[PDB]
Amino acid sequence: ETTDGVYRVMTRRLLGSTQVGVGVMQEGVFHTMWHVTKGAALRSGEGRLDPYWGDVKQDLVSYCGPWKLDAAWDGLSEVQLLAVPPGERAKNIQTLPGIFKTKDGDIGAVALDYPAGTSGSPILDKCGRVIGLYGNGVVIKNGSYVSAITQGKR
Amino acid sequence: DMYIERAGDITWEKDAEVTGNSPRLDVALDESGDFSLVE
Ligand SMILES: CCC(=O)N[C@@H](CCCCN)C(=O)N[C@@H](CCCCN)C(=O)NCCCCCNC(=N)N
Repeated sequence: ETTDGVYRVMTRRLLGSTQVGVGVMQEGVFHTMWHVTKGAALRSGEGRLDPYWGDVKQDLVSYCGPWKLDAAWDGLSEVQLLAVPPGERAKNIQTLPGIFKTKDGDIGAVALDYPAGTSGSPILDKCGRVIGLYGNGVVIKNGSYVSAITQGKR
Repeated sequence: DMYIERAGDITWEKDAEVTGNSPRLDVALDESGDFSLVE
């Protein structure tokens, strides 16, 4: 299957079937975070998806083609995490991003806490465009989790 | 060996639950792709 949409990334190497992450199929390319697959090939039914581009520092990887997602947070509006937790139905969570301030610029960040296997879930703007992927972040003084809105370059 | 399974369309949900705050955080990104808090 190559239909656009959000997909679970599963493995049967561990006990039972384990969800290690999530990703986005768009324009024939599968997008997820590097730490989910570590750059390894993927199976899609009887087909094979080979890695095409990846970068550990960005924590991103694309399959079958170059990175296609290029929408960006507008810095003002609420967004929605389309969270796909392990063993649970996809659900939209609306939030106003905060900001990661870095020496190389600012990026949006979402203060939402989900299981590790939710890594790669897409964050969307009000037009439904994917502005980044969830799952690379920091733990705050409160112990809470905050994920960068991680977007590639098209 | 990993495989993918479709989980839905990518669409905005009109009546989604709304939660989460909006912290402004000084962070650093290292060569391994890990973010750290700068304090
Ligand atoms: C589970 C511990 C944790 O939050 N790790 C952080 C990284 C902190 C780095 C500090 N220098 C993280 O972002 N992990 C990534 C994997 C490493 C990505 C590496 N590029 C992860 O499993 N994300 C999915 C959501 C996990 C939510 C955890 N929630 C709490 N810790 N309360």
